[PDB]
Amino acid sequence: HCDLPCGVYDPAQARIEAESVKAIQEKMAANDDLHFQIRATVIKEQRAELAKHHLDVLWSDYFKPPHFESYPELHTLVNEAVKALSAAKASTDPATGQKALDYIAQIDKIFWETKKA
Amino acid sequence: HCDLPCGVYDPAQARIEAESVKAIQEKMAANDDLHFQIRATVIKEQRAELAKHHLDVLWSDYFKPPHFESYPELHTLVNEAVKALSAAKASTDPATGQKALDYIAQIDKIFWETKKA
Amino acid sequence: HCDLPCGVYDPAQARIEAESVKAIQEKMAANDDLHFQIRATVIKEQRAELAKHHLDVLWSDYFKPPHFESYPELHTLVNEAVKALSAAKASTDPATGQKALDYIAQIDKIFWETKKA
Amino acid sequence: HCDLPCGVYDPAQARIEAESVKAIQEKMAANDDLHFQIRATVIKEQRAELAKHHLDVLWSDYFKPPHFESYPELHTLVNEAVKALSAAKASTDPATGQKALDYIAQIDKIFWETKKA
Amino acid sequence: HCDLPCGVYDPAQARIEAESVKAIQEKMAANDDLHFQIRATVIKEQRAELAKHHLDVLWSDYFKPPHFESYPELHTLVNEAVKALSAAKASTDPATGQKALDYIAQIDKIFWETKKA
Amino acid sequence: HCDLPCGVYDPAQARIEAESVKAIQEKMAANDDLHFQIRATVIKEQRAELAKHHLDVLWSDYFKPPHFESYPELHTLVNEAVKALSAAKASTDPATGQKALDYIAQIDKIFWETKKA
Ligand code: NI
Ligand code: NI
Ligand code: NI
Ligand code: NI
Ligand code: NI
Ligand code: NI
Repeated sequence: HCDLPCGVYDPAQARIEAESVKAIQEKMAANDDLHFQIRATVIKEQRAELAKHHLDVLWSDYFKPPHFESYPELHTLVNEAVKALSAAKASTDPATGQKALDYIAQIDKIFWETKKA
Repeated sequence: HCDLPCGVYDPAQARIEAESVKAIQEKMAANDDLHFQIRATVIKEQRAELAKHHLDVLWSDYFKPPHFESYPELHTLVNEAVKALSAAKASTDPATGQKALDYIAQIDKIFWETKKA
Repeated sequence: HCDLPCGVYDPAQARIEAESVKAIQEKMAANDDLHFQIRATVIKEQRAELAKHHLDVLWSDYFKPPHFESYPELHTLVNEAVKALSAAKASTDPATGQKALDYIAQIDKIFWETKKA
Repeated sequence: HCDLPCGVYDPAQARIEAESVKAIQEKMAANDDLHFQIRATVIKEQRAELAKHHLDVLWSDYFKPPHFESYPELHTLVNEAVKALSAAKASTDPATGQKALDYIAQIDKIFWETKKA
Repeated sequence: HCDLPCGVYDPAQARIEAESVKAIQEKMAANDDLHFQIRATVIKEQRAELAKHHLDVLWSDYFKPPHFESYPELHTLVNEAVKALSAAKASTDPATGQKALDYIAQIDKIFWETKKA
Repeated sequence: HCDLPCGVYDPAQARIEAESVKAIQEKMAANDDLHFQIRATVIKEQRAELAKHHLDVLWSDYFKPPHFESYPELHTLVNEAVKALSAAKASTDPATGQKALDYIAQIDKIFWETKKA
C-alpha cells in the first residue's frame, strides 16, 4: 500500500478510520459544548480524509483491470465510498458515518475474494 | 479541491507535479553521481505521490455520477493515469513521466468540457 | 520547486490555493451554520498555509540574487503577500483573500518576466 | 486514536505497517538493483515511522494508569517495540521486521485483554 | 531525533510547542469571538500534537534501557506528560497548558542529567 | 509561530534541525555503507526541509515591517540561510551544514535584539 509495491494491503486501514468518524459523530450528539464541537469537527475531518486516502490507495494501487472486469460495480462502489466519507465530513449525523462503513464493508469483502487468486 | 467543498479545481495541480517528475527523470540521465541519484529518487517519489493525490481528488470530489455516465472511459482513464504515475516512481526513464503527462492531458480535456457543459 | 532542483516552478500553485481561500470566504458569507463555519475556517486555514508555502518556495528556491538585484521591491512584495495570506486566515472578509491574490498577481508578473529573460 | 477522544483503537494499524516493513525487507533480498534499493529504503523508513506513531498512540492515549499497573511490563514492551521498528529502519534483514511484529503481537494480546476486562 | 540516528536531541522542541499551547489558551480568555475561538482551538490542537510527538521521540529514541532502570518513574513521567498535553487539547484553561509544561520541565532535568552522565 | 498568532517564536527550532543536518553529514563521512548513505541522505533532506520551514516562518510571521526597516539585511540573510540549507541537502560536506548554522546564528542575534528593543 506504499507503492513500492510492498504487496501488503488491508481495507482495515480505511475501516478503522471510518469507524472513528462515526464514533465522533455519536459523541457530538451527546455533548453540545462549543469547544468540544469544534474539536470533534476538526478531528472528524482529519480521520475522514485518512479513510479516503486508504480507499484511494486500494483503488489506484491494488485493484487492477481483471478486478474491475470481474466486479463491474467496483469503480462505482469505491467512488460512492469516498463520496460517502466526504458527506460524513459535512455532517454530525452518525448515519452518514455508517453509510461510509456500509460501502467499505463491501470493498473489504471484494478485496479478500480477489486475494484468493 | 479541499472537500469543503470550495468549488475550485484545476488538473494543473496534477500536471505541474507530473512535469517535475519527468524533469527529474531527465536530470537523472545526465548525472550518475550516487548521492544525486538518491536525492532524485527520493524527490521524484514525493512529487509523483502529490500528482496521484491531485488526480484522486478530481476523481473522488470533482467528477460526479453524471460525468462517469457521459464519459464511460473516465474511471479507467484516471485509474490508468495514477498507475502511470506509480510506474514513473519506479523508473528513471523520462518516457514513463511523459506517459503520465499524456493521461493527465486526456483528463484535463474532459475536465474543461464538463466545466463548460 | 522540490529543491532537487527540478527546474519546474509556477506561481499557479500559490494562486490556486489563494483562490480557494477567497472562494471559501465567499461561501462563509452565505451560510452562518455553526458547523459549516467551523469546517470552512479549518479548511481555509489549510489552504492559506499551502499558499504561503508555495510563495516561500518561489522566494527561497526560484528567485536568485540577480532577480532581487533587478527587482528591489521583490523581497518586500513576497513578504507582504505571505502576510496577506496570514490576514486571510484570520478573516472571513473576501477582501482579504483578494488582497493576497493581488500580491500574487504582482509576483506572477515578475516571475514570468524572469522566465522569458 | 485521534485524541478527541473517539474511543476507537486497534493495534492492527501498527501491525499492518510493520508487515509492510518486513515485506519490503524480504523484497530487498530478491532485487539488488540500485534504484530499487533506494526506493525500498525510502519507503521502509516511512512505513516504519507510521508503525512507531501508531504504537506511540496506543501507549499515550489508549492505555490508562490502571492498565500499566495491571501489566507492569507494558511500558517496556511498547518501548522495545518502537525501538525494534527503529532497528528495522536501519536494516534489510527481515528478522528485524519480524522482531517488531513479535512485540506488536504481544501488545495486541494485552490490548484485547483490556478491552474485555 | 530523526532516527538515523543523528545524536541530536533537546527537550526544547517539546517545550516550545507546549509554550505555544499555553500561550494560545491565554489568548482564548481575552477574546470570545467565535472565529478566533475556532482558529485558536484548531491551532492549539496542532501544536499540542507536535509537543506530544517530540516527547514520544525522546521516550522511544533518546532514552535507553539503562535510563529507565536508573529512573524508575521515567516511563510514568513521560506518559503523564503526553496525557497532560491531551488534556490541554481539550481545555481552554491555561492551567492545563502549565501542567504539561511542569511535566516537561521534569523530563528536561532528567534529560540533561543523562547527557552529563 | 503557528500563525494564530500565538506570540511564541524561537530561532532554536531552526537551529536544532540545522544541527541535525551537520551531524548527519559528519556521520556520512564515517560510514560508506550504501544503505546507511541512502538513509542519511533521506533523513538529512527531511531535517533540512524542516529547518527551511522554521526560517521561513520567522521571516513571514515574526519579523514585521519595522523590523525589516531596522534590519533590511534580514531579507538577504534569511534568503541566504535557506539557500544554504538547500545546498546542504545536496552535499555530504559538513562545511555546508556549518554555513547554514552560521547564517542562523546571525539571524538569531537580530531576533533577540528585536525581542529586547
Ligand atoms: Ni505498500
Ligand atoms: Ni477545495
Ligand atoms: Ni522542484
Ligand atoms: Ni481517536
Ligand atoms: Ni535525529
Ligand atoms: Ni505560533
